[PDB]
Amino acid sequence: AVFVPMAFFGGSTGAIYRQFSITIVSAMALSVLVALILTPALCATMLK
Amino acid sequence: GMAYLFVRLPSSFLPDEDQGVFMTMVQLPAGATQERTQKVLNEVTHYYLTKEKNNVESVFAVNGFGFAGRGQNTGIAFVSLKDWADRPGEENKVEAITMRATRAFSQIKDAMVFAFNLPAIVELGTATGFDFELIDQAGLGHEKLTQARNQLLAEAAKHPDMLTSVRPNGLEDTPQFKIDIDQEKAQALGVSINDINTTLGAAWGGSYVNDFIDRGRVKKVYVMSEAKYRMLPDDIGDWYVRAADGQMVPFSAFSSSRWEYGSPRLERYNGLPSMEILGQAAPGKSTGEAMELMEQLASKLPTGVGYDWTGMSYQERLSGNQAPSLYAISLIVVFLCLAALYESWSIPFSVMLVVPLGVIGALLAATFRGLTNDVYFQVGLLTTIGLSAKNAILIVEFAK
Amino acid sequence: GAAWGGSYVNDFIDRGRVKKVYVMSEAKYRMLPDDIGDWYVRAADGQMVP
Amino acid sequence: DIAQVQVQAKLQLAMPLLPQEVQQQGVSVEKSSSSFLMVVGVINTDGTMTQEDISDYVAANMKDAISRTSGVGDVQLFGSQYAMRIWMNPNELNKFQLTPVDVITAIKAQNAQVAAGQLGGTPPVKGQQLNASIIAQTRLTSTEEFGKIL
Amino acid sequence: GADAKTVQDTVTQVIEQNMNGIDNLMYMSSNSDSTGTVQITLTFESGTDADIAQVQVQAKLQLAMPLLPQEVQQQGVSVEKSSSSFLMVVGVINTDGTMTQEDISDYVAANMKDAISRTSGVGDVQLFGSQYAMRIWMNPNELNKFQLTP
Amino acid sequence: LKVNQDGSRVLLRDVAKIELGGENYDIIAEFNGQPASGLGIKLATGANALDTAAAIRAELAKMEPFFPSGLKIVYPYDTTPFVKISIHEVVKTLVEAIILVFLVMYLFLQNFRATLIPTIAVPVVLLGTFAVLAAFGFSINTLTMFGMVL
Amino acid sequence: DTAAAIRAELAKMEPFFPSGLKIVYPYDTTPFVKISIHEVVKTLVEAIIL
Ligand SMILES: N=C(N)NCCC[C@H](NC(=O)[C@@H](N)Cc1ccccc1)C(=O)Nc1ccc2ccccc2c1
Ligand SMILES: N=C(N)NCCC[C@H](NC(=O)[C@@H](N)Cc1ccccc1)C(=O)Nc1ccc2ccccc2c1
Repeated sequence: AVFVPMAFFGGSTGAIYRQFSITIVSAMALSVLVALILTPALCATMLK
Repeated sequence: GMAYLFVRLPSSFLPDEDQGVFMTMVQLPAGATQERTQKVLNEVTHYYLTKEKNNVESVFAVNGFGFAGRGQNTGIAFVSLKDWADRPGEENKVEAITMRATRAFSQIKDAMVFAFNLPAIVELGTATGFDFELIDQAGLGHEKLTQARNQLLAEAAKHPDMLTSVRPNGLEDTPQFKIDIDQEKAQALGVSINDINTTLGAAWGGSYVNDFIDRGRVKKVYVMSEAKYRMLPDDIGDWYVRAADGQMVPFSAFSSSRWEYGSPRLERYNGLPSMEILGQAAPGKSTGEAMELMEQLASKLPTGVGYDWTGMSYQERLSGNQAPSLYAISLIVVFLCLAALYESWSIPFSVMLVVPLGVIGALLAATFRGLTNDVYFQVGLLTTIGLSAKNAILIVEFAK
Repeated sequence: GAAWGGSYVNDFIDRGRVKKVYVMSEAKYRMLPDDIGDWYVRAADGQMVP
Repeated sequence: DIAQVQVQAKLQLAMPLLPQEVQQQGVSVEKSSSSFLMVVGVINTDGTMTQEDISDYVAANMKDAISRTSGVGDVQLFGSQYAMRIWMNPNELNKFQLTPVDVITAIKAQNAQVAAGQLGGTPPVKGQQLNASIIAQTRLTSTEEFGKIL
Repeated sequence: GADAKTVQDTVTQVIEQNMNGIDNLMYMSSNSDSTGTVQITLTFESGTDADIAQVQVQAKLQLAMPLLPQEVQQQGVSVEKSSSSFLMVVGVINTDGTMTQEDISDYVAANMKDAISRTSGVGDVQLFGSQYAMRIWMNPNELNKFQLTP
Repeated sequence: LKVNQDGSRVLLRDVAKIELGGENYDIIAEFNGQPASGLGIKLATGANALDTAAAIRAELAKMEPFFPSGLKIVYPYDTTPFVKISIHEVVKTLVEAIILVFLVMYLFLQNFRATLIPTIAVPVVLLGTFAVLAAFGFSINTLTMFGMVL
Repeated sequence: DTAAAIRAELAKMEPFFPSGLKIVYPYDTTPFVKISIHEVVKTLVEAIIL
């Protein structure tokens, strides 16, 4: 809600404020996919 | 203190980096030669070699070609510095190297040589700096456009003013040798006007005649004259064109030698003639103010003279116009998403004022050191809104 | 061709810009079929021919 | 976009097989849509002029800028751009023994810009101090100067 | 050979009136030097296709190609993709079998320059010197001796 | 050229010097005060910067073996190693941020197997980001590598 | 949007006109677009209120 809306670029700063969001937005949604899947898995499998 | 540390914090676009490679352009006065500018390119090569052995690895000079355009006045030297390991301190990095090149050479010497770091950026995006241009929108010529351009440059530096630094792009203006060929004198003795035009054209300027073959490939064939017979204005009479009545006729018979004042570069913007002005903002002012206080000076000039902003800049800038709208929808979507998983009218406001909590710290580190509000800093802000939203949402989720 | 129909000769400059230069004839000498004989082309032996 | 490219890259193959009159004239491959939309009339009220003075100013200030702006297909000027117009009198040619061929040759000789070289040439002698461009023949400007062609 | 004023209306202006009816486009600029080298720059919108933009600019210049001098026609007209800034600058020197700054520039432009511009989508190559050419230096005194002209 | 009255032959050599030199003497480059030429390659407004610079060496490599005596290649002004340092300094930063996260996760949790889930969490998310950039059109830029650091 | 930028270029030309030169607008499709939006959005609000 702050990365992607700020990634509505304009002009010569097209891929400047765009790429410094969407790149890390894929990193955010894949860390949410890695926190909903796999991190729950290995915590139960082996920890103590 | 958060508003005070933001407005006073200045605005760049992207920091000018050490690239391990820079350059330095040359520019000689009216009607300089290839031999004159070669002396200037030699002295520039000395500073980088003998006086800078540790920092520079190799120079690549080029006589008669600047980034302004072309001609035997200009020059350029592509510097290629040693690797980053052999250059340790801040003295051995690009910023310090080109600093003692300018105010040193400038003042001394005779020509104008600068040196400058390569903009990572592009051609545009200097920040606190503009690119103006003045148009001839009526039937006045180039001579009258020169007077209006001198009146715009004058009044700009006449009252600074929270200053405005301004110079022309390169319309120096140098003299040209005009040759008036009287048409009645020519046909009287019996010389064709065709023959006279390709005598002067295929001798002084050169002429593309035909193609030949050299060692397998195919190249060109040119025709001109030995160097000494086309240097001075007195050597025009040395050429003799033949007439229909089988006898020689000198150039001095029908010609008339006389000097004039033209320009070696006629710029034209959008189907009309123009003159580029490369100006800039003050240390106080910044872009928006400098541009609107150059428009009321542009409308104070004679008739048939308007303006059009040429020409890399811009289409809605970044620190300004854009940023406001981007952060505005960032608040409208943050508010809605904090509600889809909460259901209240109080929980989302807690996260909507941790924005200034983390932001004051980011403004403190940049303003304390020699950093500024650029691209890397503005995205470091939005990341800290995601880190302050995270921690605070844990304080709001587990607690509810 | 360069009298009745017109002919593109060369380019010139008018008030900064660059325009065209045409060649034809005054209106009255190319309205009727009887005005063709008014034109006289020169021959190699230096004399006029209708 | 691509349809315009292939049509004008095939006409160009048969361009040399046309008359030399048509070559120097305006061949054009544009995008068409039989119908106008914005028709911008241009009149006069105060300082009165003709239906000829107006059409020149439309085609020497605002027409070149309109066709370029916001992807215009093709512009149709309602009149004609100015041009040095010559009206050859046939009776005044026979008086001085002349033809239209001699009038055309006089304009393609005196009315022309020639490419003269430059003092202090591209390969000069080592030690030359000055360097300027040579001007020779210049294209004519006004109605008065066209009247003084010999 | 042409000076600044000569190229300003014989090559420059001719193309600028015929530089219209193109998709997209913000502005146009130009530089007409005294050396005899004009160069236009049609800067289009951001995110525009550079492939199709090159086609329309060189399929409009070509309409006004016949209205130029015959000297400029046989010379190198070129519509390339520009990016004011070099990247790979490949110097070429000699150590053992010594030659001049002229012999080297020929071998660069007759072996490796034609291959470089073609390879991996290069915009435009700038040769640092000149390719060889059968150069003739006409002595004016030895023409008048045998009664002759250029 | 001619044959004067008495059967004497006038030749082009007799009236003019003939040297095989450059086509354009307006520019002549040096390299540390040594006579030289070169190749100033400029980008094609959308080219693949570094991959184009890698294929500049590809074509140049086949040219090297057939060089005259003394002809050697040198490299001033080159952007290639700045790309290789930005990848070597961001991936160095990447590995440094993982190893220091390990020390903070060992101080709080003394279990060695506990400091292992977050160590094998972020490496998976970083690789997944490369897959999304390839499917959207973005590349390994200065911005989408500093983005991996942030 | 093309017809809106016809006025954009024309607007910078207006100030440098000779004496008497004035622009008029016959045959124009612009206001038909502005009426179709003003009559459909009027219909939209009327269908909600009824
Ligand atoms: N094409 C030309 N000649 N110049 C364009 C350069 C753009 C701009 N700097 C300037 O425009 C300055 N020349 C303005 C100025 C500053 C101080 C005093 C006078 C003029 C710039 O970006 N860098 C500098 C900084 C300072 C300079 C001082 C003198 C000459 C050139 C300079 C260039
Ligand atoms: N606007 C941006 N950034 N990209 C539009 C791409 C259009 C489309 N892909 C899409 O339309 C999707 N990105 C849209 C989408 C699909 C599903 C969910 C959300 C968004 C797509 O064609 N993707 C790409 C990607 C890279 C390319 C590189 C070279 C040539 C073609 C390419 C095509």
